Amino acid sequence: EYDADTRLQMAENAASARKLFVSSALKDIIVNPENFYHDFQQSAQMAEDANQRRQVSYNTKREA
Amino acid sequence: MDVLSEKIWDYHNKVSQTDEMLQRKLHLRDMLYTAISPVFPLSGLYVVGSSLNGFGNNSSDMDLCLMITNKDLDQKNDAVVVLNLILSTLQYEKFVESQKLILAKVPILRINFAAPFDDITVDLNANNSVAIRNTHLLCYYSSYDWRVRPLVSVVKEWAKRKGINDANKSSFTSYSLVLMVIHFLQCGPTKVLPNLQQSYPNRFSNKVDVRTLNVTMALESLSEKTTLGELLIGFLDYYANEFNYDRDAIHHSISNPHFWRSQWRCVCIEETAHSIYDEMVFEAIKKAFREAHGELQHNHDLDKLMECEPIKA
Ligand SMILES: [Cl-]
Repeated sequence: EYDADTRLQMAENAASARKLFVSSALKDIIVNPENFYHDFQQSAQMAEDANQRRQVSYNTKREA
Repeated sequence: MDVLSEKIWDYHNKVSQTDEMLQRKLHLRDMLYTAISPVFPLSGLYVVGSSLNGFGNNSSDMDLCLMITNKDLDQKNDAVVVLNLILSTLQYEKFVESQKLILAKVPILRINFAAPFDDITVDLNANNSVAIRNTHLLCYYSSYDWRVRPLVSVVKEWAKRKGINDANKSSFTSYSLVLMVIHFLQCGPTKVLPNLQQSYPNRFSNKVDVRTLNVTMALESLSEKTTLGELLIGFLDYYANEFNYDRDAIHHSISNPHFWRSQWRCVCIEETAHSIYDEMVFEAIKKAFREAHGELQHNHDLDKLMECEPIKA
């Protein structure tokens, strides 16, 4: 990670380059980030999950 | 299986998202997350749309949502700062070839790539969490019944060839077709799908924290076992009627602003000007829905249906 100091400065650079501003809410996200990491959508799990479905629904016969 | 249902299922397995394509896309996501996370630590990068909603037809497009906060993120200013900061970051990644910041109600970073990923185009938004909730919802509709998925594949392919799903902005999006099928399977003559939002409000609401969403968790009429071919035939018949469309906003002119892009958006979790041209195109689409119904009902031949002439608009 870049430290909070660095990331806040990067954001301020990103804003002023488009005549925008770093809001209080965005500064808060940078200083104290909330953990939204995609724990439940990781590639290996997703790839296997989707391959389980294709594999089940074709080489399992349904009688109805 | 009857011949029509068999040809539908076979077509489905041939045009649906392949394992290889999905793996490439997920890898690309992880590569993008590795480059982005130093600038937004503890953030999430979620796949949304057809790539992971259970209805993928191997399109080179991929939509991503970067989650950084549990509140709504202001899209006019803050989302643009975020996306601009990401644009600056990805300029130094050599696997990224070009970028474009697209301003809209929900601003988008469009990314193109070098290496063996140059066929894939990525659209990235900043914390538009409704896209994740709806990807999650559609994924459970896609696995509620074994008929939903092959019934979406052929329709997508038919609409594409028929010109009902087109590049020209006066046509239904792929996403609209999915909602149209689901709406049909919910409100049509044969009740195939319930309203998941009403049956499981705590799981499929908009108040739902996207961090608690996990598609690997399979959670719990049915005299119904009408065939796949009969569902397709009924679908075409259903939208042969103007009163079955989402025409009105909250002569039935196309008053609904979301008509083309999000037909029957009330199926999903809730997130300008039409002309006489849109109406004309809509009229043509109804006629196509009437032709293809007469065709398939008479022959039950998916191939003849599939080599249809495109619509004129
Ligand atoms: Cl879709």
